[PDB]
This record gives sequence, structure tokens and C-alpha cells, in this order.
Amino acid sequence: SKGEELFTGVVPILVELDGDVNGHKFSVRGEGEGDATNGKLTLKFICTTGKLPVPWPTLVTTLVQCFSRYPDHMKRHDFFKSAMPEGYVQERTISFKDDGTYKTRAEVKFEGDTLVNRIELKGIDFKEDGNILGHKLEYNFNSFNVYITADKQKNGIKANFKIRHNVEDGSVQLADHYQQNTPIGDGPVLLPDNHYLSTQSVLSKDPNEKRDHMVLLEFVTAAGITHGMD
Repeated sequence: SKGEELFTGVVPILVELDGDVNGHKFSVRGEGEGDATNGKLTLKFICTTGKLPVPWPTLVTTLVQCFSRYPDHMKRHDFFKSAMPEGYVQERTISFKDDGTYKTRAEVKFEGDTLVNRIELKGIDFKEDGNILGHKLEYNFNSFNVYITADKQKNGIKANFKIRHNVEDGSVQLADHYQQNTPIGDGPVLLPDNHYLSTQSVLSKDPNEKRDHMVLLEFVTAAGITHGMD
């Protein structure tokens, strides 16, 4: 790509999310930076409307897979960077087992030198005293493999995967993710062979921050392609 060239160094990131879950309206803003060469990013998120009405871990996947490290032998399979700078639309349905559903639409693109993720999230049918609206989820995350496939009649990619959030009573809350990404612009993109993204996330708190917030460190490497060396 020349989309690839845009990620050779450290890139500033801005994330803005506008949310509505059972009529609770909220906003989140995140800032930090990404380094695709090492598949690493660092971000701090603030709930700008006050107290966040859902648990922070439930928003992680919604809150820039263009910062994945693709190994050399797999560069031909990186849709996310090939869509830059014009970007891509990322849509999900996140279905919480025995509870509500989030639907998300985001545009991920450059605005000047900053990579921007701008999201709208709508959440419906949540149980007012279930694990989500009742804040019964632990503050932690885990590592996941996200399987990527080429959209079979169209010009983007797809992914489905399960996130498992720990609940405070020792159980797990499932969040089944269905994802589609499609380019904003018109010019050629890379359509990948089947592979996956090996993802790891660590959450923390800033001892000096008294707003409702999440600090996040993430490492993401692509894997699972046998051919393309030398």
C-alpha cells in the first residue's frame, strides 16, 4: 500500500463515542497514540457526561485495527491500512447473552495527521438490574483471537468472535460480536486470505484522575498464513 506508509511511525489517536443505552445518553473521549510497527497502542478514555452507565470493559472492542502488526509475509492481507487515508466504516452487533444488544457504526480515517475513530452506539433491551446496567462486571480483560475473512461478495472484511466478561459472582457474561468493515473511498483495497488477529488488552486506572475513566494498553499481531515468504 501507500496506506502502509502512514503507519511507519508513532501516530496520534483520537476516539469519540456517542452512546445511548436504554435511553441513557453518554459520551466518551479517548486520546493517545499507536505504533503499528510493534502492534502497540496506548489510550486514556474519559466519560465526558459524568458517570458511565455501563461497565468500561463492555466498550473496549468498540473504542482501530489498522494498528495491528502484520508480519512481512502477510502484508498483502492487511485491509485496514490499505483503506487509508480515506478510511473504512466499521459496524457491529454485540449481543449480550440473556441481556441487551449494542449496535455500533464508526468511521476510522485520518483527519490531518491524527487517526480518528468516531462512533455512534445504540443499546437496546438491557435488563435494568442485569450484569451490564447493574454494574456487575469485573474491571479486567483477556486475550482473544479475532478471525478475519474476506467478504465473499463485496469489497471489505467480516469477523465474528466472542468476548467473555468476568462477573462478580464467579460466572461469565458472553458478548457475541458480528463485525463488517467496508472502505469509505473508491480506490483499490487488499482483500485478505483467512487469518486472525492475536489481541491482548490491559486495563488500569490513573491514580490522579478523578473523572470516570479507563487507561488501556493493547498489543495486536496478525497471524495464520502459511504462504508468501521469499
